[PDB]
Amino acid sequence: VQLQQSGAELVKPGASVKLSCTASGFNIKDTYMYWVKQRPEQGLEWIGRIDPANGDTKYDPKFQGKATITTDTFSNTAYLQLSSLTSEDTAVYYCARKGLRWAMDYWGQGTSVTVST
Amino acid sequence: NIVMTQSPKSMSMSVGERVTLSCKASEYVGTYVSWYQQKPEQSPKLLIYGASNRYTGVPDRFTGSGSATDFTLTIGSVQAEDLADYHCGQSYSYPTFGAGTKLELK
Amino acid sequence: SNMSLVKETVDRLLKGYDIRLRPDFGGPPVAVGMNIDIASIDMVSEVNMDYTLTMYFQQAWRDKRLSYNVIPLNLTLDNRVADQLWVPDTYFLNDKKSFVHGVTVKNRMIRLHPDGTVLYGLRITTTAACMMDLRRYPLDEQNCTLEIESYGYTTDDIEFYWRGDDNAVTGVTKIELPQFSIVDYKLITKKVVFSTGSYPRLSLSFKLKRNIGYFILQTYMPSILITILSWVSFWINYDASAARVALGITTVLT
Amino acid sequence: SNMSLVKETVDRLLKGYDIRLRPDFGGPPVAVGMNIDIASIDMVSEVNMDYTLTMYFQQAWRDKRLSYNVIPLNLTLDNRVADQLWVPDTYFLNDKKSFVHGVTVKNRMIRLHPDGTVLYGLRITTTAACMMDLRRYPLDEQNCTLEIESYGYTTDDIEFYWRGDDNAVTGVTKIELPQFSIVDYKLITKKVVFSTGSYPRLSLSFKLKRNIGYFILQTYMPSILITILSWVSFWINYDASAARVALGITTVLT
Amino acid sequence: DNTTVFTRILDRLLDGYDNRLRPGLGERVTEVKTDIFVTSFGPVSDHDMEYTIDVFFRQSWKDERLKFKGPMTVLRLNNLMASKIWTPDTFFHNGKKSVAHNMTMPNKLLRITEDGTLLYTMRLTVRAECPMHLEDFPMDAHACPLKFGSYAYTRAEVVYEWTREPARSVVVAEDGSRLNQYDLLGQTVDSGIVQSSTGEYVVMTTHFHLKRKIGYFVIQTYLPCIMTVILSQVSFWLNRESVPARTVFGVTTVLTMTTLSISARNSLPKVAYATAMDWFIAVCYAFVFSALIEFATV
Amino acid sequence: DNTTVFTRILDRLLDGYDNRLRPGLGERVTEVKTDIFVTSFGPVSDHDMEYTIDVFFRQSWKDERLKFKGPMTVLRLNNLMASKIWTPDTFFHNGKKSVAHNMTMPNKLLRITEDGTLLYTMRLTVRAECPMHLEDFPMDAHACPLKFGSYAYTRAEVVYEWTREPARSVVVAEDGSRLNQYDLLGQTVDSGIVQSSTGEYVVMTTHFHLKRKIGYFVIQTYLPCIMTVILSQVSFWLNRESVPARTVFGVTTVLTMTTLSISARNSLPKVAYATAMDWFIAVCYAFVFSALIEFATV
Amino acid sequence: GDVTVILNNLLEGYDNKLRPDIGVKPTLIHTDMYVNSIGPVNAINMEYTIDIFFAQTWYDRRLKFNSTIKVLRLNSNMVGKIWIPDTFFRNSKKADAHWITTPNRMLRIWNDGRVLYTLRLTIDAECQLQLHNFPMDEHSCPLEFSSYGYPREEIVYQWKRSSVEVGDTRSWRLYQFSFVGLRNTTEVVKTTSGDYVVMSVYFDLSRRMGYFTIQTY
Ligand SMILES: *[C@@H]1O[C@H](CO)[C@@H](O[C@@H]2O[C@H](CO)[C@@H](O[C@@H]3O[C@H](CO[C@H]4O[C@H](CO[C@H]5O[C@H](CO)[C@@H](O)[C@H](O)[C@@H]5O)[C@@H](O)[C@H](O[C@H]5O[C@H](CO)[C@@H](O)[C@H](O)[C@@H]5O)[C@@H]4O)[C@@H](O)[C@H](O[C@H]4O[C@H](CO)[C@@H](O)[C@H](O)[C@@H]4O[C@H]4O[C@H](CO)[C@@H](O)[C@H](O)[C@@H]4O[C@H]4O[C@H](CO)[C@@H](O)[C@H](O)[C@@H]4O)[C@@H]3O)[C@H](O)[C@H]2NC(C)=O)[C@H](O)[C@H]1NC(C)=O
Ligand SMILES: *[C@@H]1O[C@H](CO)[C@@H](O[C@@H]2O[C@H](CO)[C@@H](O[C@@H]3O[C@H](CO)[C@@H](O)[C@H](O)[C@H]3NC(C)=O)[C@H](O)[C@H]2NC(C)=O)[C@H](O)[C@H]1NC(C)=O
Ligand SMILES: *[C@@H]1O[C@H](CO)[C@@H](O[C@@H]2O[C@H](CO)[C@@H](O[C@@H]3O[C@H](CO)[C@@H](O)[C@H](O)[C@@H]3O)[C@H](O)[C@H]2NC(C)=O)[C@H](O)[C@H]1NC(C)=O
Ligand SMILES: *[C@@H]1O[C@H](CO)[C@@H](O[C@@H]2O[C@H](CO)[C@@H](O[C@@H]3O[C@H](CO)[C@@H](O)[C@H](O)[C@@H]3O)[C@H](O)[C@H]2NC(C)=O)[C@H](O)[C@H]1NC(C)=O
Ligand SMILES: *[C@@H]1O[C@H](CO)[C@@H](O[C@@H]2O[C@H](CO)[C@@H](O)[C@H](O)[C@H]2NC(C)=O)[C@H](O)[C@H]1NC(C)=O
Ligand SMILES: Nc1nnc(-c2cccc(Cl)c2Cl)c(N)n1
Ligand SMILES: *[C@@H]1O[C@H](CO)[C@@H](O)[C@H](O)[C@H]1NC(C)=O
Ligand SMILES: *[C@@H]1O[C@H](CO)[C@@H](O)[C@H](O)[C@H]1NC(C)=O
Repeated sequence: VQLQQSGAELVKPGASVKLSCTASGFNIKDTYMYWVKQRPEQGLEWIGRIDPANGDTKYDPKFQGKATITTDTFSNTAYLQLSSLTSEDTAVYYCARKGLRWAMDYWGQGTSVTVST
Repeated sequence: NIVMTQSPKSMSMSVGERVTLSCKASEYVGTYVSWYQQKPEQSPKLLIYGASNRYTGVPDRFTGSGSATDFTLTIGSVQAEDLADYHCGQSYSYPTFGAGTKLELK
Repeated sequence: SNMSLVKETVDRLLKGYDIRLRPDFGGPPVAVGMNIDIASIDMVSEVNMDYTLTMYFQQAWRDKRLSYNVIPLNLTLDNRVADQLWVPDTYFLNDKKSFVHGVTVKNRMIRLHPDGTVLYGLRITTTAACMMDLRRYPLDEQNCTLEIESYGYTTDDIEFYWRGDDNAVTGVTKIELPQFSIVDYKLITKKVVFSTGSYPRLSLSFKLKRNIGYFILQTYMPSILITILSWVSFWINYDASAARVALGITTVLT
Repeated sequence: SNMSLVKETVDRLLKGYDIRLRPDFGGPPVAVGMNIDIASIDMVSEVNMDYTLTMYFQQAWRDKRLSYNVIPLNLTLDNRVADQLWVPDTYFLNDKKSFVHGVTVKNRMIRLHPDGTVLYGLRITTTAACMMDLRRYPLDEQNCTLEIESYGYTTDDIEFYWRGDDNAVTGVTKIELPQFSIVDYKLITKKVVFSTGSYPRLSLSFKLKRNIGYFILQTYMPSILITILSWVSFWINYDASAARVALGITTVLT
Repeated sequence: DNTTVFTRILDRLLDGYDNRLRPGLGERVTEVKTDIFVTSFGPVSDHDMEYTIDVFFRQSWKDERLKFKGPMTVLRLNNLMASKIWTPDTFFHNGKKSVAHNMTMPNKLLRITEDGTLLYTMRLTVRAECPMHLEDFPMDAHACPLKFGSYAYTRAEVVYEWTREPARSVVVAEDGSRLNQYDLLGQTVDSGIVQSSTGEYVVMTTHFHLKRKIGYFVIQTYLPCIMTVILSQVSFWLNRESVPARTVFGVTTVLTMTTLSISARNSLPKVAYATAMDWFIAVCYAFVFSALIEFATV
Repeated sequence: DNTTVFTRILDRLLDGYDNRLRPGLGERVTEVKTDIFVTSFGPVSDHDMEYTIDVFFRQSWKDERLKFKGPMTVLRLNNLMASKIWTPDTFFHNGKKSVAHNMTMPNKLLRITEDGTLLYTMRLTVRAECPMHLEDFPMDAHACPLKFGSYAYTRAEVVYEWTREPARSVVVAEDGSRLNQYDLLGQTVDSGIVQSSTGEYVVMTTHFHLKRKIGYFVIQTYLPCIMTVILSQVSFWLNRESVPARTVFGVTTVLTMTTLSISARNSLPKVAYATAMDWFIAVCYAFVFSALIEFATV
Repeated sequence: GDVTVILNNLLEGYDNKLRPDIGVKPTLIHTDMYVNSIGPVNAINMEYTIDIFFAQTWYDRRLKFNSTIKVLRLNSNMVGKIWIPDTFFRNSKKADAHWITTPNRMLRIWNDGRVLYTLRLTIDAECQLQLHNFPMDEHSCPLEFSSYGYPREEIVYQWKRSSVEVGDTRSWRLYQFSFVGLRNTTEVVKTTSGDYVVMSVYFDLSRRMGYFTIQTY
């Protein structure tokens, strides 16, 4: 029905950052949850996916190890945590659920991570 | 990893004319290619679930073509709100997206 | 109305009924009239020594319990009522495997007349065993029989007969087997005695005769042809020993 | 006296018996011991890649609900109680067509004990699938199995074990086949994993070496005798060409 | 109200009856009196080592719970009552595929005598295993058995017996000989005990003694074979000058031996050892080949 | 007697339950998550244009009526409750004759999670028609489908979906290949809609891609046929004076071409068009006949 | 819910033994059939296999209701619980419905009491083939059906205009033959039990010549 996320964040390089994506109007266990990033004026890039009912997780072969996805079945929340970040991954991070024919019908509001000194 | 090739990278067209887009699949994807609109400073919005099926709330002018690998999105009379970034993405495998297509008025 | 009337009549009739006990359990034997409409005969097998016969097997007796007078018509009830009414345990002694066809429902009839007569039709395809002398093969006429008999009830509890005399069986003239031809059929009523008691039996029989028009031009002409082909050696001179011996031994080989 | 007693024992028991739930539903898994007494291995077939066999499949577990402390004896109840008792959902993965024998009644056993043990026997015949590597045919030893597994219940609900260890399987050493010879057999316990969960597995397998001598006389004797009669062509003088050509081409066509 | 007394009698009969407890479960044994009447002895298959038989299998036992007293001494009942009443779980030990015919109704009978005796006779075709030693083929004689006991009821619980004398219990009908290739010489009953993993059981054995008819393999194989050895022996009466004649004679003799041997090999069944017909065809070929090599030496 | 709580829970769940109405009848559309696990891909009967396959046909949906609160979070159940609750009536669109294996008990599995999710799996052997285009026989390839969907429930009422990613949904076991003629190259799922007089229906298609193995047909037809063409050809090295040898070689050659031709043609299904093997046999036979008539005019 | 209440009201006082209008009038039954395929037409047994979605619909005043829903769509669970006509195929050597994963049957009930029962069948129908002029021969042979027990006065059958519907006709297993058309007839047949309305559907099957050229000529 509607996916809310946390606000924009300003962090230094080499640190760790944790994004939230809370779901309302439905229950996360019945559908997959996805995390997608979009760079400023480039196309969408898929990070990974988490099965909240089982906890199984899969990652893009260029996001393995860097990005980790977890879930909280109480809060209807999907968490993205990234370990160590360089000075290129400053992009809007979207949270989405699978729709009817495995399409991302409902998306989050977008969270722009920003990097500087 | 399925890679989606979307064409043309940018275009410009006048109001009220046919416009056709294209998304090409390296491997087979049956009917699981979804199209998403993204206005500037807005989240993506799904138009076409699967191959050639309109989503709720979408106008009737939008329509897509389905096949094994060749996927096209066509629009009829184009109004002035269609200036936005249109992306294609598969779901037969782990999901991947194309480069996108940017629509401009001129 | 008519619908409610038929409703209460059928509900009255089936209430207090005992499938276990035949009509007139302590009384005389029950007369069961029998008709058979033969739809198809096929697969008259020489190697397996049987034949597949499809028929609309039909029976007719009287149950005084299933008697009504309020409604003047014949009640063709749905075939699922046959579970809840007594029917005689007629079986075919010489069947090897049989089945009632079950499309779209069980092909079965229950019809109750106002006088108490029941009419219980069924569609059976039966692989009846028909033992065949082949001593005179292929100019042989065969006698296949269908021995119809009740299993449980003795001749003092049930009684069979052919309903309508020689009109009890129909459709024999329309049957066209591939090899044979139905020349004659007979209907026989008699009793058989086993260790457990005496029972009634009705026997339906067919005298199949075989058509020889194939068997001549397939089997008999090549043998006579090879015999003449062997006979031609005598007109060959004795000098051509190789030709004569080759022709003769080729006749032996073929 | 001792009937009114056994009757009330079987009735208080089956009263309030919940077929839907296994023994110790929220408790530890229920152990089930197996025994097989093989009656025959009917036909090992290579055109279809299967083998038909018959066995007395027995299972033994411990249901605490079926406990009685009044009558001191074991009770062989009639086999129609078994549909009112929890029996494990044992299936054979590699069967193609299987049946429990249904003559004179359903060939199935049910037997209770005072401690709560049950013994559930079945005379089953399965057409198990055996893929055979015919690369070294006919001097080859094939290895055909029967994989016993739980369908609905995971390995945290039912444990399988062989009742009697290597003595669990009996009657292997009295099966004579026209084409193979049972060299040995092995009883393997295993745990398989699928998407829905882990489940117990037991395996019964047979090493079927192929009996020799028949195949010698059927093919290797004809092959050698054709090649031997081929070599009299050179003993035949080269002047006579037609006889040599006929001899050689007769070898080739044969 | 003609049948109401009989309905009352049967409802009183089954009131409190449990079909799950054998008559005498905690006191006595159950003595079952068995009888068979073979309406047809079906064809015997030697490739499969099996045979078919159609019988009226008969049983009888005493159940004290089913005593009655009324206007009749025997309640001949329909087949569906047998489900409602305890019956023994007889089965055929060497049965491969047995079918109980139920056309048009279940071919079963039940007779309850007031003293409580039962007689539950059934119609059923049985396909049973007959292990054969086909060494004397086609001059072999088999005693194909028909064993049966009881599933799950040990000798301490159910014991079987014949109702009449054992020599006059398995009765074969006058025209039940559906054998086309075998000749039935006689029946032979026997009774005994087996042991299985569950316990000891009463087994009631029957044996049907068969002798194969040798009247077809004479004309199919032996007469053509013998006539061809004689034809091979005609070569010794020919002069040596007709070398094409004698060699075509010889090669045709070996070739027709190959054809008759492969023809007879499918006639005789799948088997792992040498039979009499195989020895005969081997000797006849050996004589033909010896005639061939003798032609070669001369 | 700790099971009293669970039987109370089950009786509460089935009290007032109506298995005749789909879940969420007047509220939403029933979403059925389907899965298939091929335990063994059966042999492809080329003669009948069908193929056999053994699958653990797995499904899942959500019934809100079957929620519970108990000590255990997943109820693993005896599989006879599946008859007592709603299950979707999935059927195979191209299924010829399939069987749900009932050995020893019904090979069925029912699990009810705390939230009301269901997981109804069944084992069965599907026999589905595979329409083949045998123009390129035996160098041909086929995509044999497996289409299934709901009977009597339209797209607005029952919609099917894959449980996992569609590339990873229909999974084949490692040793589960009973094929001997073909080889299994890959799987291909697809979800679509079929329009009909009664309405729209969801259809999930699965294609199995097969390539025939040429190894046996090289030995059976092509190598004997090439050798026979060479056997025609060595006639021409033979001389013109020995006419009987050359003509008997030719007539024997066309004889073996005829028997090889009908032997090759018996193996294939009867089809109404000429295949590649048929063209090979026809051309090579034309060469045999051309050699014979060239010898004749010589 | 309310659909359960509607059904419990409908089946109350319902006999599945008495057809509708049992002593008032015959029950008109309209029939349609979509042909999923026609299997091989072999002349050795004089038979052909067919695969169809048989459909029947009639009027039954007992299953009449007043509510806001207009069509109730149900499984095969009620196909035993309501009156179904006893249709059977008079020239069927063998025939069975489909039962995997559930009995392939449909039932739908309208506001006016109309019913639509529909099921999937494979029918192994017999037909004689006059094998003269072979293999330039044409055959057009039926799939007959009627009610078993109910005479003309109790069940009367009839065709819809768009009754029979063939499919792609390219996946069909008519190897020797080519489908050229179909036609539907109706007539009354005399039977010993009474008169019966018979419907026939002739599938025109001209044999296609040219295979037997390479085979035999
Ligand atoms: C001689 O002996 C032989 C052997 O003893 C006899 O052959 C037997 O004959 C009987 C009666 O004809 C058959 O019983 C019926 O079978 C059909 C289904 O048949 C198909 O499936 C069989 C396998 O069973 C599968 O389906 C059942 C479904 O219940 C399931 O339980 C089972 O696990 C399995 O999945 C096949 O064996 C069968 O093939 C054979 O039978 C065909 C019969 O027509 C024949 O044509 C074939 O050639 C072949 O021989 C076939 O593929 C069942 O549907 C039917 O059960 C319904 O009807 C009875 C009676 O009314 C009722 O008690 C049941 O409860 C059930 O009714 C429910 O379901 C209906 C579904 O249509 C529904 O309409 C009802 O309203 C009712 O719904 C209620 O209950 C359900 C739960 O059931 C519930 O969910 C609902 O909400 C609602 O409350 C019978 O079981 C035997 O199958 C057959 N056996 C064999 C081996 O052939 C032969 O008849 C004898 N001959 C003579 C002359 O005596
Ligand atoms: C596959 O195996 C199943 C279990 O192993 C069989 O399920 C059995 O089907 C029988 C057929 O109806 C049931 O019999 C019924 O039992 C009840 C008990 O209370 C009686 O009321 C019924 O009258 C009786 N049926 C009849 C016609 O009298 C068994 O109860 C039932 N057992 C279980 C445990 O479910 C399947 O039938 C079998 N399917 C096949 C072989 O196709
Ligand atoms: C095919 O074989 C059957 C099998 O026997 C033949 O049936 C036989 O038919 C004759 C002629 O009716 C019966 O003779 C009758 O015997 C009674 C005895 O009381 C007598 O009263 C009659 O006057 C008549 O002579 C004979 O009994 C009967 N066989 C048996 C075993 O009952 C049949 O005739 C043969 N032919 C055909 C065309 O079916
Ligand atoms: C028939 O085929 C089966 C299938 O391959 C053979 O069974 C396998 O036999 C081996 C050796 O006997 C088993 O190895 C065992 O592995 C366990 C694993 O923990 C180990 O602990 C044991 O010590 C032993 O090494 C293997 O498990 C078993 N099963 C398989 C592979 O599924 C069998 O040997 C073949 N022959 C016969 C006559 O059965
Ligand atoms: C199938 O049966 C229907 C019903 O009889 C036929 O429909 C008729 O078609 C003709 C024209 O061909 C019209 O004149 C009639 O009025 C129609 N009847 C009805 C009741 O609508 C239909 O033609 C038949 N189809 C075939 C091929 O025989
Ligand atoms: N006319 C018509 N009728 N029915 C169908 C149809 C509907 C659902 C499922 C299937 Cl298997 C089919 Cl064939 C169709 N495709 N076309
Ligand atoms: C009922 O059937 C009998 C016999 O066929 C017939 O004589 C009678 O007229 C029928 N009843 C009616 C009302 O037609
Ligand atoms: C019941 O059977 C067991 C196992 O065969 C045996 O040990 C026990 O003695 C039997 N019960 C009685 C009371 O004999």
